[PDB]
Amino acid sequence: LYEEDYKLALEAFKKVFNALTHYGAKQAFRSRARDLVEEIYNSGFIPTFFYIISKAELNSDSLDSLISLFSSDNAILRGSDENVSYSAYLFIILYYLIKRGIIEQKFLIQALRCEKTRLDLIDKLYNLAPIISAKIRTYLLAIKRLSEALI
Amino acid sequence: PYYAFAEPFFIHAITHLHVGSGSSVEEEIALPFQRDELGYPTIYASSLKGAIKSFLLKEFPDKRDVIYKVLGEDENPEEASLGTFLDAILFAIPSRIIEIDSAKPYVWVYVTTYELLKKVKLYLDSISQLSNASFSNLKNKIDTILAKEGKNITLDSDLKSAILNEDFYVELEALNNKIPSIINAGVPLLVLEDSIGREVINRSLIRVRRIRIDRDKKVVETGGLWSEEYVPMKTIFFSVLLGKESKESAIFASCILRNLRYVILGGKETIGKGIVELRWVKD
Amino acid sequence: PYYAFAEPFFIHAITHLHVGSGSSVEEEIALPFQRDELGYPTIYASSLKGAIKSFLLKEFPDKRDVIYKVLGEDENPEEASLGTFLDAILFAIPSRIIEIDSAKPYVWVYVTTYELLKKVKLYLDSISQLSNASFSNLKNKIDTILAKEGKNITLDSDLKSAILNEDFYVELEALNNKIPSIINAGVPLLVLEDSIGREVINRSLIRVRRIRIDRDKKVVETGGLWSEEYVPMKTIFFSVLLGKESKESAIFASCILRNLRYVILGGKETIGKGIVELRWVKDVI
Amino acid sequence: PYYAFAEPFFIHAITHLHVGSGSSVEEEIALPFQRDELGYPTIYASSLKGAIKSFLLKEFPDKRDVIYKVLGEDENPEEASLGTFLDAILFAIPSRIIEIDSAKPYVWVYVTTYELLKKVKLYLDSISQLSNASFSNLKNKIDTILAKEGKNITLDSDLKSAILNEDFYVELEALNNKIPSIINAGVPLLVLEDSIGREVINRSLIRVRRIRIDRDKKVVETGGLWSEEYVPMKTIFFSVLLGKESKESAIFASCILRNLRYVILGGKETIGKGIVELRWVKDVI
Amino acid sequence: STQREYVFIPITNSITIDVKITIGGSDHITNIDERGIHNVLVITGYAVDEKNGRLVPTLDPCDYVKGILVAGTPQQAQSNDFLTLKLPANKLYLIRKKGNISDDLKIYIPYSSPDARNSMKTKPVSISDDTIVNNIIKEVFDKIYNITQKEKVKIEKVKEDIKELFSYYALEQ
Amino acid sequence: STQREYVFIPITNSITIDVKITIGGSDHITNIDERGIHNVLVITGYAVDEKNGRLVPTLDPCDYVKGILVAGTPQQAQSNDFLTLKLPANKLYLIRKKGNISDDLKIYIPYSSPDARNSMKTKPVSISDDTIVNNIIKEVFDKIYNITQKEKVKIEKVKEDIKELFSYYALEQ
Amino acid sequence: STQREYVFIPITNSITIDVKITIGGSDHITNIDERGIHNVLVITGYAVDEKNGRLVPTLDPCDYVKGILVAGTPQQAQSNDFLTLKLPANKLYLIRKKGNISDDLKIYIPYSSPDARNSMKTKPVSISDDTIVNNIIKEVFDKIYNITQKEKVKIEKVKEDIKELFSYYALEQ
Amino acid sequence: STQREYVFIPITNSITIDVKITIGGSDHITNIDERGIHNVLVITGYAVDEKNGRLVPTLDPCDYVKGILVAGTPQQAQSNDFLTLKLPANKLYLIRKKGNISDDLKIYIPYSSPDARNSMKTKPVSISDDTIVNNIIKEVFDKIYNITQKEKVKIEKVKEDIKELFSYYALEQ
Repeated sequence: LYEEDYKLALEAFKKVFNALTHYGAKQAFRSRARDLVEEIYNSGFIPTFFYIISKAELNSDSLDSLISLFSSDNAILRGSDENVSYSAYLFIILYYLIKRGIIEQKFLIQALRCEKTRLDLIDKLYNLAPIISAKIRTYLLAIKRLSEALI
Repeated sequence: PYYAFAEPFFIHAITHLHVGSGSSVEEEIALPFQRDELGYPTIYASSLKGAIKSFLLKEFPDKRDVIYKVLGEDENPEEASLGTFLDAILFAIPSRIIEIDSAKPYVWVYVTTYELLKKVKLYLDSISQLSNASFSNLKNKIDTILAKEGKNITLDSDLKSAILNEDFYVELEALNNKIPSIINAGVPLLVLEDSIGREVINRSLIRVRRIRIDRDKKVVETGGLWSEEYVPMKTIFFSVLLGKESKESAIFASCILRNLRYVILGGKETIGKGIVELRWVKD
Repeated sequence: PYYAFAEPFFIHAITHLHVGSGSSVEEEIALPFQRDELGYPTIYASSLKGAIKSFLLKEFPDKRDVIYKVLGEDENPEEASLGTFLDAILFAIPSRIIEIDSAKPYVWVYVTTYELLKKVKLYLDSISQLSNASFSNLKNKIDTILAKEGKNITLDSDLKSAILNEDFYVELEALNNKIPSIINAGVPLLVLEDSIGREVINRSLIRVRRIRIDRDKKVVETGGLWSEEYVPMKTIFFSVLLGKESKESAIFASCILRNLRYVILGGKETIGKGIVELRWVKDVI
Repeated sequence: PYYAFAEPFFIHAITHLHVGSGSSVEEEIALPFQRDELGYPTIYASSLKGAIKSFLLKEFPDKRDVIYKVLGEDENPEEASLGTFLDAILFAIPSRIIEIDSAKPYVWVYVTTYELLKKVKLYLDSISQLSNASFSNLKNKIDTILAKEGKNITLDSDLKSAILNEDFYVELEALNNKIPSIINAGVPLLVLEDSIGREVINRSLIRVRRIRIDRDKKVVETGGLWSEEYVPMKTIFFSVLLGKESKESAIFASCILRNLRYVILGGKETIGKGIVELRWVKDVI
Repeated sequence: STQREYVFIPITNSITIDVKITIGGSDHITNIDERGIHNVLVITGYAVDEKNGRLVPTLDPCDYVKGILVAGTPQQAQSNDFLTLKLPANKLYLIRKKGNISDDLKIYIPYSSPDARNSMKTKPVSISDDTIVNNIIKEVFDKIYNITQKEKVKIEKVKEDIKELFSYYALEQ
Repeated sequence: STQREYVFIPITNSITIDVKITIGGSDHITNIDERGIHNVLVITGYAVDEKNGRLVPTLDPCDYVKGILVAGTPQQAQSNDFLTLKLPANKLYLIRKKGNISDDLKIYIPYSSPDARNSMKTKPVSISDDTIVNNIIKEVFDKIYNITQKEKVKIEKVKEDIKELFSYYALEQ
Repeated sequence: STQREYVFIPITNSITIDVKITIGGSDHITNIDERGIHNVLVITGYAVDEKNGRLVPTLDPCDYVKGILVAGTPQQAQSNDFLTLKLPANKLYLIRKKGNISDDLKIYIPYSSPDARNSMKTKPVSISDDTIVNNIIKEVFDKIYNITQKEKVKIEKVKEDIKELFSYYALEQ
Repeated sequence: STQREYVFIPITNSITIDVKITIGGSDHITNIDERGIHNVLVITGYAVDEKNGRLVPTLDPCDYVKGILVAGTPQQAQSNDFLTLKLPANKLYLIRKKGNISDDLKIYIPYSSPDARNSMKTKPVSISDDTIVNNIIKEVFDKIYNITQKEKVKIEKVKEDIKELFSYYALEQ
C-alpha cells in the first residue's frame, strides 16, 4: 500500500538537509524526526500540529518562503531559529496532504491566504487527524530514518 | 457410503498458535507458520489429524480401538482410516481497529478476504447438496457476501470507515441491510478486497524475535537469536471431518466428537502456543 | 485431565518492568513493551518461562533435576518439558485518578477493560476442561462483571465520576455495591469500556527518555539517546502454569511453587526493572 | 538468596535537585521533573546508577575493576552487571507550615503520604525475601505508621492542626505516644492522606523562570525564556542498592559503599543543583 | 421436583396420546429461543417401530432417535412400560446446547420388549411434506409447549429446522 | 506449646469420631473468614484408607490428602495409633495461606501402617453428593468452628469450597 | 521373588550392616549398568536421622532422601522399624530410569518414629568429601554390587555420579 | 598434593627469592596466554611492606595486593614467616579469570605480624617507571614463565598489562 511514499519523500523534502545549513536547526531537524513521531502517536496528531504551527512565523514569510517550494527549487531556509526551519516541516506535512488527496490544493492554497480560512483549515485537519496520522506514519518514519542515516 | 456424512468445524484459537513448517518461506521469519498456496496461514490436515488423534488417545484411553479405526493404526497400518480432515483454512483473523464512525466502540475486528471466503465456500458447496447434513444457511450467507467481491465490505455493522491494524485506512459498506452473523462472537466481520485484506492480515500475525541467554552471565549466546510467527489468539480456521459409513464412526461422532471443545495443535506448547477450541457447525 | 496441575496466578509488578518486544516493526519507541493482539501490554510466556526457570535454577540448587524435568533440559534436550506457561494477560493497570464527589478520595485506581476480562475467562474456561481444577470463584466473579459489558463500572467503590490519567473524564456505575474484591487490595477496580480503556491504559504506560553521557566531558555522546517503555508498579498480569503427571510435577506443584513469591522478569534489571511478585490464585481467592 | 547485599539508602537533597524527564509539547513547563507512576517526583534508577557510577569511576581510580564488575562495563560489555539500583521513591518533602495550636514554632516540616509509604513497604518486603538481609526495625516503623491509614498523623510532635504550603488545612493525630521516626532532623514528619498530600507535594516543588541574555547588548534573546522545576533541598528519596554474589561484590559493599556520602545527581550542576547526601539505612536505622 | 418423559419426534403419527400433565416442574430444557430448538435429546443404539411407535431398540450405534425431553408423569397407569431411570445429566447426548444442567434427572422412555419372531431391519427416516411438521407443531408443540403461538413468531423457523434436521432410524415393519 | 491436630475430609465414614478438644482455648490454624476457608493443610505422600479412615504412608508424591488443622488432642489417650511430630510450622504445605502460624507446631495425624498385603493402588476422589457436604458441614464444621451459621447467611460459600478444594487420594481397598 | 528394600545414602555410617541378603535373587532395581547409577529411588517427605541413619517422616515435600533399591530383606535382627509397603511399582519415584521394572514390589525402608518431643528442622546435605566417597564405594557399592572393583574400569565415573546424584535432607538435631 | 605461593608484583624489590623452585604444584594458576595475564590473585585487607615487602594484615577492606599464583614452595623450610592454608579455590579472589582451577589449593602468603608500633597508614601504589616493569620481566616474569620469548615475540602486550593489572597498597612508612 505504502511503497511510493519513499518516492514521495524525495520530491516533497526537496531540501531539509543541505540548504538547512549551519548545523543548528539543521541537525536539530532530527529532534523533529524522532520526538514528533513519538509525539504524534502517543499524544495525538492535533497536539503536535498545534505545537508545530505555534512555532510557525505565518506572516507571509512563513507563508510564501514555503509555497515557493511548490514551484521552483531548493529554498535555503536560514531565516531565524526553528520557525523557517519549522515552516518547512509544516510544508512537509501539508505536501503529503496535497500529494495524497487528503486535502486538495485549491483549499489549502486558499486556506493559507485569508487568515479567515486558516481556522477551518485546522478545524478540518482536526477531523482528518485519525486518517492522517495512520497514513503519514510510514512517510514520516521515512524521513526519521533519513535523519538517522544522513541528517 | 464412501464419505456419507461430514462435520465442518471452526478452529478458534484460545492462545496463539504455531503450527511449524521448518524454514519453508522466503520471509524474514526463521520459524514461519504453515502456509497456504496464497501465502495465508494454514493448518495441514496431517498436523490437525495427528494432534487430534494424540489428544483423543490420551483423554479416551479406553476408546483406543474406535480412535484407531477412525484415524489409523500405528502398526498393522493395513487398514485405511475411515475418517479424514481437510486442510484447515483461515476463515477470519482479528485485527486492531481504529474506527472513525458508527458511534459504537470497537477496538478489534474480524477480518477476511474474498479468497479465503472462496475456499470456504468451496469446502462448503462440496458437502451440503452432496452429503445429507443440512446447514445451507451458512452457504447462503457466504454466497451473499461473495456477491460483492472487489470492495471492502463490512458485515453486521454501521462502521463505514476505520483504520485497520494501525496502518490502513479503509472505507466500508454494509451488505444489504442486515444478515445473521457467520460467527457467534459478537464482533463485526469485515471482508476486504483481496489486496488490502492480505496486508491487514499479514500485519495481524505475530512475528516475535526470541533469544537464548547465557545461563550464567545473563547475556545472549552468539547466534542465539531467531524469529517465530504465531497466528494470533482469537483467530478462526475452518476444516471438515469426513466420515466413511461404519459403526465405530457413529461411536466417534457420538461419544467422542460431542466432548471435544479444547485440544492442543501445533508446537511450542511450553510457551503455551497450542490451545484451540473446536466449534462444530451443528449448533 | 490433560494437565496434572493448573496453577493460575497473578503477576503484581513491584517495580516498573520492561519485557522487550522482538519485532522488525518500526515503532516510535526505540524499545517498546511486549504487545498482545489488541495492542495491550503482555508478557510472552517464552519470557515468563525463561525468567522463572533461570530464577528457579538458582533458588533451589538441589532440585535442578525436578526443574529440568518440568521446564526442560538446557543444552542437550532429550524430551519435551512437562510444564507449560500461558502468556500473561494484562489484568489491571494503575492509573492516576481525580475524583469529584468522594468521602475519602483516591489518587490512583485499578483500570481494566472488558476485552482483557474476556481473555481471562477464555483461559479459565479452557483450563477448567484440560484439568480437574474448577475455578468457580474467579469464573463467577468475572462472569458477573462481564454481564455489565459495555458500561464503565466501579466494581466496589462509589465514584460515579472521575478523571483518569489527567485526560479522560469517565462516568461510572456501581456494579452492585454487592461484590467482593477480585483481589483483596485497598484500591477500587474500574472496568472500562474498551475504546476509552485503550487510551487510559496507553496513558498508564511509562515512556522514558534515556541517554548515554561521555564520562570525560559530561555531555551526551553522539547516538546515545533513546526512548524506552515500562509498565508501572502495581500492574497486575494474569497467567497460568500447567503441568502433566510426572512425580516431578507433584513436587514442582508442592515444593517449588509454594516458595515462589518474588522473581525478576524482563530486562533492564541493573536499573531496578523487573522485580515482580507471584500470587497464586488458589491463595488469593 | 538472590542478592548478596541489599543496601537501602536515603537520598538527601543538599541543594535543590533536577533530574529531567525530557520535554514534550503537552508539557506546561520546559524542564519538568521525573515523575512517579502516581504523579510524585522520583529518580529513575537509570539516573541514579549513571550518576553514582560516574562519581565512583573518578573518586576511586583504583577500584575501577570492582566498579565495572558490580556496575557493569563501559566499553565492551561481555557480561551483565551484578549491581542493581531500584527507583528512588519520594520519602518525604520539606513543606512550609503555619502551625496553629502549637507554641513550638516550626517554619518547615517533612511531609509524606501513605502511598509513598506503601511503596517503601513493597520495596522492603520484596528485597527481604530476595536477600539474607532484614529490616525489621524499618519495616515495623513503616507498618505501625501504615496501620494509621485514613487519618493524617504527625510523628515527632503533637501539633493537632496546621496550614501546609499556605493553602491546605490538616487535622493531625499523635502516633502511639512518640513512635521514634525514621529520619533524625528534629523536625516533625507528617503523614497525610494521599489526596491532600498530592496537592501539598505539588505546592512544595520549585518552579523557576530562567532567561538568556545576548552577549553584547544586555537584552534578552529571542526564545531565551523558559521555566524549570526543582525538588527542594532537604528532600528525602528512598532507594536500594542490590548486588549479586561475587568477589567484587563484597569489596564493593565493604570498601566503596562506606566512602559514599556526597554525590551529584541530576543536571544543572552549574546552578549548583544536584548535590545530595546518601545515608545508608543500615547505619542510620 | 421434576422428571422428564422423553417424547420421540417421528413423522409417523404416534405422538397423539402419551401424556397427561403438561408442566411438571418449573424448568424446560428444550428451548425455543428464536434461533432454533435446543437440547433435543438424541438416543443412540435405539430405533422406533413403524407400528405402535416406541423406542424398540437395536444395539447397533449407527441408529439414533431424536426427541424432546420435557417434564411429565404419564397416566399414572404407565411408566412401567415407559422406562423409569435416573441420570447424572452429564451422560446425555444433547445437540444444540446453551445452558448448564442440574447434574441429576429422571427420564422415562417409551420402550418395550422388541420381538421374538423377525429380525429387525433398519432404515433412516427423514422428514418432508411440511404439513407433517405443521402437525408436529399442532400435536404437542402446544399441548406441552405453553409458549408457541404467543412469542415465537418464527413458526417457519421451527418448521424448517424440524423438517431438515430431525433424521432418525426405524424398522419400516 | 501450641498443639494442633490434623483432621481430614473424605466422604468416607471416618470423620465422625476423631477429636475431643475442638478448641479448648482459642487456637486454630485453619480459619473461615468470609473468604471461605484458610490455611488448609496438604500432606503429600499419603492416602486415605476409608476402612478406618487414616493416612497410609505411601511413597507417591502424586498422592496427597487435604484437611483441617485444629488445636486439640487424639481422644486424650490415643496417638498409640497416630503419627505425631513437631515442625517449625513453616515446613508445612498449607493452602490459602492467610492468617497466623506460630513458627512452631506439633501435629497429630490419623495414621495407619502400610501392611504390605495388597498393592497400595490409590485413586483420586473429590467431594460430591452435596448431602454428604451437608452432614460434613454438620459433623466437623459446626462443632469445630461454631461460628457456623453465625457469621454467614452465605453458608453456600463454605459449602461449595468443600467440593472445590478438599480433594484427596483414597486406596479404594 | 519381588521383595526389595531401600538403603539411604548419606555421608555418615549407618551404612553396611543393615542387610545381609546381598541379592538373594540375581537382580537389583537400582542397577549400576556401567553407564551410570540407574533407577535411583527418591522418597519425599522424609529426612535421615543422621545419628543412627534412618528416615523420619516429616511433612515437607521439600524434604527428600535419595538412595538405591536392592533385592533383599533387612538383616533378620530387626523388622519392627521398617515400613514394609507393597507398591504397584509405577507409584515409585525413580530417577535416571534405564529399563522398566518388576511392575509390582515390596519395599523395606529404614524407618524412625518422628520423636515428637522436639522440632524437626531440616537442612539439605550434598555428598562431597571423597573420603566418604571411597568407603561409600566400598561399604555398599562393592558388597551389594560385586560388579564393582571386579569388572568396571570407570569406577571414577560412578564415583562422580554418586557425588552428583545422591543428596538428601538431614535433621541435624 | 599441589601447592602454590602467592608471589606479588610490586614496584620495589622484595621479589627475587620468594620461592624454592618453579616445581612442587600441579601447574601455574596464573597464566600468560597471548592476550595478557590471566587469573591474577588479589589479597584484600593487606598491605605491601616498605622493605622486604610482604603481606601485612590490616583490617581495611579498601586495601589490597595483586599478585601472581605460581606452582612452588618457599625458601627451603621457611614459613615461620608465611601463611599456609588449604582453600577450595572457590574462595580465591581471581581477576581476569580465563580457565578453571584445581578446586583445592595450598597457598603460601609472604606474611608478617602487623608490628603494632607504628600506625598502619597505607598508600595506594601503581606500577609505573618502565625501568621497573622490565626489571619485573627479567627477574621474575622471564624465569617463572620462560614462555616469554619461547612462545611469542610480543612481550609489550604484557608490559602494558603489568601497568594495568598490578596496583597495590604499600605502608609508605
